[PDB]
Amino acid sequence: EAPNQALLRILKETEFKKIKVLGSGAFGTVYKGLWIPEGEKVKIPVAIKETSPKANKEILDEAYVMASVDNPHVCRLLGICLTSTVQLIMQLMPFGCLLDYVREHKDNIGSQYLLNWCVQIAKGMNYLEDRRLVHRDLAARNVLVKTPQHVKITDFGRAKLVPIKWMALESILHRIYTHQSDVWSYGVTVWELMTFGSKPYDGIPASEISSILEKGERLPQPPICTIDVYMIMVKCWMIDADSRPKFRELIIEFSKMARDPQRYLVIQGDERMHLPSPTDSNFYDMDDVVDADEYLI
Ligand SMILES: COC1CCN(c2nccc(Nc3cc4nc(-c5cn[nH]c5)[nH]c4cn3)n2)CC1
Repeated sequence: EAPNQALLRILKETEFKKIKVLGSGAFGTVYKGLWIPEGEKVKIPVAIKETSPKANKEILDEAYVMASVDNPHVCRLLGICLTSTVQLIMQLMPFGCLLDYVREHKDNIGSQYLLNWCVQIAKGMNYLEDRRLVHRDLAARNVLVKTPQHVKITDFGRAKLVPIKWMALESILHRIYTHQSDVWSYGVTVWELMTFGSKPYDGIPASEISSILEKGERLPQPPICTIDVYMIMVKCWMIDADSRPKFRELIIEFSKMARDPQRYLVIQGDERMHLPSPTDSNFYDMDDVVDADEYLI
Protein backbone atom coordinates (compact mmCIF):
# COMPACT_ATOMS: atom_id res chain seq x y z
CA GLU A 1 0.00 0.00 0.00
CA ALA A 2 0.98 3.66 -0.70
CA PRO A 3 2.29 5.84 2.20
CA ASN A 4 -0.20 8.48 3.40
CA GLN A 5 1.98 11.59 3.13
CA ALA A 6 -0.87 13.94 4.25
CA LEU A 7 0.08 16.88 6.58
CA LEU A 8 -1.64 17.08 9.98
CA ARG A 9 -1.82 20.76 10.93
CA ILE A 10 -1.71 21.59 14.65
CA LEU A 11 -3.31 25.02 15.20
CA LYS A 12 -2.83 27.26 18.25
CA GLU A 13 -5.93 28.32 20.32
CA THR A 14 -4.75 31.98 19.92
CA GLU A 15 -4.82 31.59 16.05
CA PHE A 16 -8.64 31.42 15.92
CA LYS A 17 -11.70 33.21 17.43
CA LYS A 18 -15.01 31.33 18.24
CA ILE A 19 -17.87 33.63 17.15
CA LYS A 20 -20.95 31.52 18.23
CA VAL A 21 -22.42 27.98 18.56
CA LEU A 22 -24.14 26.46 15.48
CA GLY A 23 -25.44 23.32 17.23
CA SER A 24 -25.02 20.77 20.03
CA GLY A 25 -25.72 17.02 20.40
CA ALA A 26 -24.36 13.61 21.49
CA PHE A 27 -20.61 14.29 20.75
CA GLY A 28 -20.04 17.83 22.11
CA THR A 29 -20.69 21.03 20.08
CA VAL A 30 -20.07 22.59 16.60
CA TYR A 31 -19.03 26.28 16.58
CA LYS A 32 -18.80 29.05 13.93
CA GLY A 33 -15.49 30.99 13.98
CA LEU A 34 -12.56 32.71 12.26
CA TRP A 35 -9.00 31.44 11.80
CA ILE A 36 -6.37 34.22 11.53
CA PRO A 37 -3.07 32.33 10.81
CA GLU A 38 0.34 33.77 11.98
CA GLY A 39 0.90 37.23 10.39
CA GLU A 40 -0.79 36.16 7.11
CA LYS A 41 -3.38 39.04 6.93
CA VAL A 42 -6.24 36.49 6.24
CA LYS A 43 -9.49 35.59 8.01
CA ILE A 44 -10.70 32.06 7.24
CA PRO A 45 -14.38 31.34 8.20
CA VAL A 46 -14.21 28.02 10.06
CA ALA A 47 -16.33 25.35 11.75
CA ILE A 48 -14.90 24.05 15.04
CA LYS A 49 -16.13 20.62 16.27
CA GLU A 50 -15.51 19.54 19.97
CA THR A 51 -12.42 14.77 28.18
CA SER A 52 -12.11 10.95 28.08
CA PRO A 53 -9.37 8.79 26.40
CA LYS A 54 -12.04 6.81 24.40
CA ALA A 55 -13.72 9.90 22.81
CA ASN A 56 -10.31 11.42 21.78
CA LYS A 57 -9.44 8.22 19.86
CA GLU A 58 -12.65 8.54 17.76
CA ILE A 59 -12.17 12.28 17.04
CA LEU A 60 -8.50 11.65 16.07
CA ASP A 61 -9.66 8.79 13.78
CA GLU A 62 -11.96 11.25 11.96
CA ALA A 63 -9.05 13.80 11.83
CA TYR A 64 -6.88 11.09 10.20
CA VAL A 65 -9.47 10.34 7.43
CA MET A 66 -10.45 14.05 6.96
CA ALA A 67 -6.79 15.23 6.59
CA SER A 68 -6.23 12.51 3.94
CA VAL A 69 -8.81 13.93 1.49
CA ASP A 70 -8.50 16.65 -1.14
CA ASN A 71 -11.45 17.11 -3.58
CA PRO A 72 -13.80 20.01 -4.47
CA HIS A 73 -16.80 17.87 -3.38
CA VAL A 74 -15.33 16.48 -0.09
CA CYS A 75 -14.74 18.38 3.22
CA ARG A 76 -10.99 18.43 4.18
CA LEU A 77 -9.61 19.01 7.70
CA LEU A 78 -7.88 22.41 8.00
CA GLY A 79 -6.28 21.30 11.27
CA ILE A 80 -6.67 20.27 14.90
CA CYS A 81 -6.23 22.27 18.07
CA LEU A 82 -4.77 20.21 20.91
CA THR A 83 -6.65 21.76 23.86
CA SER A 84 -7.82 19.86 26.96
CA THR A 85 -10.92 18.89 24.86
CA VAL A 86 -9.26 18.37 21.33
CA GLN A 87 -11.08 19.99 18.41
CA LEU A 88 -11.31 19.63 14.59
CA ILE A 89 -11.05 22.83 12.52
CA MET A 90 -12.96 22.67 9.23
CA GLN A 91 -14.20 25.01 6.48
CA LEU A 92 -17.45 26.87 7.39
CA MET A 93 -20.22 25.55 5.10
CA PRO A 94 -22.43 28.64 5.64
CA PHE A 95 -25.74 27.15 4.42
CA GLY A 96 -25.56 24.03 6.70
CA CYS A 97 -26.52 20.49 5.67
CA LEU A 98 -28.39 19.62 2.47
CA LEU A 99 -31.16 17.80 4.35
CA ASP A 100 -32.28 20.94 6.24
CA TYR A 101 -31.59 23.14 3.18
CA VAL A 102 -34.09 21.24 0.96
CA ARG A 103 -36.70 21.34 3.78
CA GLU A 104 -36.19 25.11 4.37
CA HIS A 105 -36.00 26.08 0.65
CA LYS A 106 -38.33 23.59 -1.30
CA ASP A 107 -40.22 26.55 -2.92
CA ASN A 108 -37.01 27.86 -4.61
CA ILE A 109 -35.33 24.52 -5.37
CA GLY A 110 -35.47 23.80 -9.08
CA SER A 111 -34.51 20.74 -11.20
CA GLN A 112 -31.10 22.25 -12.17
CA TYR A 113 -30.07 22.54 -8.49
CA LEU A 114 -31.30 18.99 -7.61
CA LEU A 115 -29.53 17.29 -10.55
CA ASN A 116 -26.33 19.36 -10.08
CA TRP A 117 -26.21 18.28 -6.37
CA CYS A 118 -26.58 14.61 -7.55
CA VAL A 119 -23.57 15.10 -9.94
CA GLN A 120 -21.52 16.74 -7.15
CA ILE A 121 -22.29 13.96 -4.65
CA ALA A 122 -21.41 11.27 -7.22
CA LYS A 123 -18.09 13.14 -7.98
CA GLY A 124 -17.16 13.31 -4.26
CA MET A 125 -18.16 9.69 -3.79
CA ASN A 126 -16.15 8.61 -6.85
CA TYR A 127 -13.12 10.49 -5.35
CA LEU A 128 -13.48 8.54 -2.06
CA GLU A 129 -13.57 5.37 -4.24
CA ASP A 130 -10.30 6.45 -6.00
CA ARG A 131 -8.77 7.00 -2.51
CA ARG A 132 -10.05 3.44 -1.57
CA LEU A 133 -12.32 5.00 1.16
CA VAL A 134 -15.72 3.55 2.13
CA HIS A 135 -17.89 6.34 3.72
CA ARG A 136 -20.30 3.99 5.64
CA ASP A 137 -22.59 7.00 6.51
CA LEU A 138 -23.59 8.82 3.32
CA ALA A 139 -26.97 10.66 3.81
CA ALA A 140 -28.31 14.17 2.98
CA ARG A 141 -27.52 15.18 6.62
CA ASN A 142 -23.81 14.50 5.81
CA VAL A 143 -23.69 16.66 2.66
CA LEU A 144 -22.99 20.33 3.43
CA VAL A 145 -23.73 23.48 1.45
CA LYS A 146 -20.84 25.96 0.86
CA THR A 147 -23.13 27.90 -1.57
CA PRO A 148 -26.52 26.69 -3.06
CA GLN A 149 -24.49 25.81 -6.19
CA HIS A 150 -21.69 23.95 -4.34
CA VAL A 151 -22.11 20.97 -1.97
CA LYS A 152 -19.52 18.67 -0.24
CA ILE A 153 -19.55 15.23 1.46
CA THR A 154 -18.57 15.32 5.16
CA ASP A 155 -18.86 13.35 8.46
CA PHE A 156 -16.14 10.72 8.50
CA GLY A 157 -15.51 8.63 11.62
CA ARG A 158 -17.40 5.69 10.17
CA ALA A 159 -15.16 5.93 7.05
CA LYS A 160 -12.74 2.96 6.64
CA LEU A 161 -10.56 1.25 3.91
CA VAL A 162 -25.92 2.41 12.84
CA PRO A 163 -27.82 4.22 9.98
CA ILE A 164 -30.16 1.29 9.03
CA LYS A 165 -32.46 3.20 6.60
CA TRP A 166 -29.45 4.34 4.43
CA MET A 167 -27.75 0.90 4.48
CA ALA A 168 -27.41 -1.78 1.85
CA LEU A 169 -29.04 -5.13 2.79
CA GLU A 170 -25.54 -6.88 3.06
CA SER A 171 -24.51 -4.17 5.55
CA ILE A 172 -27.61 -4.78 7.76
CA LEU A 173 -27.42 -8.61 7.55
CA HIS A 174 -23.64 -9.31 7.35
CA ARG A 175 -21.91 -5.98 8.26
CA ILE A 176 -20.39 -5.94 4.70
CA TYR A 177 -19.43 -2.41 3.60
CA THR A 178 -18.12 -1.76 0.07
CA HIS A 179 -18.08 1.23 -2.38
CA GLN A 180 -21.20 -0.52 -3.82
CA SER A 181 -22.87 -0.33 -0.40
CA ASP A 182 -22.08 3.47 -0.47
CA VAL A 183 -24.02 3.43 -3.81
CA TRP A 184 -27.15 2.17 -1.88
CA SER A 185 -26.77 5.13 0.55
CA TYR A 186 -26.34 7.38 -2.51
CA GLY A 187 -29.76 6.21 -3.85
CA VAL A 188 -31.38 7.01 -0.45
CA THR A 189 -29.62 10.44 -0.39
CA VAL A 190 -31.06 11.24 -3.89
CA TRP A 191 -34.48 10.12 -2.65
CA GLU A 192 -34.12 12.50 0.35
CA LEU A 193 -33.42 15.40 -2.11
CA MET A 194 -36.17 14.54 -4.61
CA THR A 195 -38.72 14.43 -1.73
CA PHE A 196 -37.42 17.77 -0.28
CA GLY A 197 -36.23 16.06 2.91
CA SER A 198 -38.68 13.24 3.61
CA LYS A 199 -37.63 10.65 6.24
CA PRO A 200 -37.02 7.24 4.50
CA TYR A 201 -39.47 4.51 5.61
CA ASP A 202 -41.25 6.96 7.96
CA GLY A 203 -42.80 5.25 11.00
CA ILE A 204 -41.33 1.81 10.14
CA PRO A 205 -38.90 0.68 12.95
CA ALA A 206 -35.26 -0.09 11.94
CA SER A 207 -35.72 -3.80 12.99
CA GLU A 208 -38.46 -4.20 10.29
CA ILE A 209 -36.27 -2.62 7.47
CA SER A 210 -34.07 -5.73 6.87
CA SER A 211 -37.18 -7.95 6.33
CA ILE A 212 -38.99 -5.25 4.27
CA LEU A 213 -36.00 -4.98 1.84
CA GLU A 214 -35.77 -8.83 1.66
CA LYS A 215 -39.45 -8.95 0.42
CA GLY A 216 -38.59 -6.62 -2.50
CA GLU A 217 -39.96 -3.34 -1.10
CA ARG A 218 -38.09 -0.06 -1.87
CA LEU A 219 -38.57 3.69 -1.23
CA PRO A 220 -41.44 5.08 -3.40
CA GLN A 221 -41.14 7.18 -6.60
CA PRO A 222 -41.09 10.89 -5.51
CA PRO A 223 -43.81 12.97 -7.30
CA ILE A 224 -41.25 15.21 -9.10
CA CYS A 225 -39.33 12.16 -10.46
CA THR A 226 -39.62 10.88 -13.95
CA ILE A 227 -39.18 7.11 -14.45
CA ASP A 228 -35.67 8.07 -15.78
CA VAL A 229 -34.53 9.46 -12.33
CA TYR A 230 -36.44 6.78 -10.25
CA MET A 231 -34.86 4.02 -12.43
CA ILE A 232 -31.38 5.24 -11.24
CA MET A 233 -32.56 5.23 -7.56
CA VAL A 234 -33.96 1.73 -7.95
CA LYS A 235 -30.70 0.43 -9.59
CA CYS A 236 -28.77 1.62 -6.41
CA TRP A 237 -31.10 -0.69 -4.41
CA MET A 238 -30.43 -4.01 -6.17
CA ILE A 239 -29.61 -7.09 -4.03
CA ASP A 240 -26.50 -7.84 -6.21
CA ALA A 241 -24.08 -5.05 -5.22
CA ASP A 242 -22.22 -5.46 -8.55
CA SER A 243 -25.52 -4.87 -10.41
CA ARG A 244 -25.73 -1.37 -8.84
CA PRO A 245 -24.27 1.58 -10.84
CA LYS A 246 -20.69 2.73 -10.21
CA PHE A 247 -20.24 6.34 -9.06
CA ARG A 248 -18.44 7.18 -12.37
CA GLU A 249 -21.67 6.04 -14.20
CA LEU A 250 -23.80 8.17 -11.78
CA ILE A 251 -21.78 11.34 -12.69
CA ILE A 252 -22.38 10.59 -16.42
CA GLU A 253 -26.14 9.78 -15.95
CA PHE A 254 -26.91 12.86 -13.84
CA SER A 255 -24.76 15.17 -16.10
CA LYS A 256 -26.68 14.15 -19.23
CA MET A 257 -29.86 14.96 -17.22
CA ALA A 258 -28.55 18.27 -15.79
CA ARG A 259 -28.24 19.49 -19.45
CA ASP A 260 -32.06 19.28 -19.83
CA PRO A 261 -33.35 19.35 -16.22
CA GLN A 262 -37.10 19.87 -17.00
CA ARG A 263 -37.12 16.59 -19.03
CA TYR A 264 -36.10 14.63 -15.89
CA LEU A 265 -37.71 16.53 -12.98
CA VAL A 266 -41.21 18.01 -13.00
CA ILE A 267 -41.43 20.91 -10.50
CA GLN A 268 -44.37 23.41 -10.48
CA GLY A 269 -42.83 26.86 -11.05
CA ASP A 270 -39.40 25.59 -12.23
CA GLU A 271 -36.90 28.18 -13.73
CA ARG A 272 -38.98 31.03 -12.11
CA MET A 273 -37.12 30.00 -8.85
CA HIS A 274 -33.82 31.58 -7.60
CA LEU A 275 -31.39 30.68 -4.75
CA PRO A 276 -28.63 33.01 -3.29
CA SER A 277 -25.62 33.45 -5.67
CA PRO A 278 -22.07 34.83 -4.95
CA THR A 279 -23.15 37.60 -7.49
CA ASP A 280 -25.99 38.86 -5.13
CA SER A 281 -26.06 41.83 -2.66
CA ASN A 282 -24.83 41.13 0.92
CA PHE A 283 -24.20 37.38 0.11
CA TYR A 284 -21.15 37.60 2.49
CA ASP A 285 -15.56 43.34 10.00
CA MET A 286 -15.01 41.06 6.96
CA ASP A 287 -12.08 42.80 5.21
CA ASP A 288 -9.34 40.17 4.70
CA VAL A 289 -11.71 37.16 4.70
CA VAL A 290 -10.61 34.35 2.31
CA ASP A 291 -12.59 31.11 1.94
CA ALA A 292 -10.61 27.95 2.91
CA ASP A 293 -10.82 26.76 -0.74
CA GLU A 294 -8.64 29.81 -1.69
CA TYR A 295 -6.29 29.44 1.31
CA LEU A 296 -3.60 27.00 0.19
CA ILE A 297 -0.23 26.15 1.86
C1 LIG B 1 -26.17 19.89 15.74
O1 LIG B 1 -26.38 20.27 14.37
C2 LIG B 1 -25.70 21.46 13.95
C3 LIG B 1 -24.45 21.10 13.10
C4 LIG B 1 -23.80 22.37 12.55
N1 LIG B 1 -24.78 23.11 11.72
C5 LIG B 1 -24.20 24.06 10.88
N2 LIG B 1 -24.88 25.18 10.58
C6 LIG B 1 -24.37 26.12 9.78
C7 LIG B 1 -23.09 25.91 9.25
C8 LIG B 1 -22.39 24.72 9.53
N3 LIG B 1 -21.10 24.55 9.00
C9 LIG B 1 -20.30 23.39 9.03
C10 LIG B 1 -20.67 22.27 9.76
C11 LIG B 1 -19.86 21.13 9.73
N4 LIG B 1 -19.97 19.89 10.30
C12 LIG B 1 -18.90 19.15 9.89
C13 LIG B 1 -18.73 17.81 10.45
C14 LIG B 1 -19.37 17.37 11.63
N5 LIG B 1 -19.00 16.15 11.86
N6 LIG B 1 -18.12 15.76 10.84
C15 LIG B 1 -17.96 16.78 9.98
N7 LIG B 1 -18.11 19.86 9.10
C16 LIG B 1 -18.66 21.11 8.96
C17 LIG B 1 -18.35 22.28 8.26
N8 LIG B 1 -19.15 23.35 8.33
N9 LIG B 1 -22.99 23.84 10.35
C18 LIG B 1 -25.94 23.58 12.53
C19 LIG B 1 -26.67 22.39 13.17
